[PDB]
Amino acid sequence: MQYKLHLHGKTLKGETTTEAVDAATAEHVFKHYANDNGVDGEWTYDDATKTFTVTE
Repeated sequence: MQYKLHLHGKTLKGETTTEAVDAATAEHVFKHYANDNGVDGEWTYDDATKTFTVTE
């Protein structure tokens, strides 16, 4: 299943996706991706849109 990530950092904004078995594991993948790209902030998830958000 596909899950989305919305990045809202001061130096990086946009969207990516990942294919994971469930949302909980998609979360950790995204959190790593955010971290490897210098985005550190508050995380929320919205199941209706299958979308994670990280905000700096």
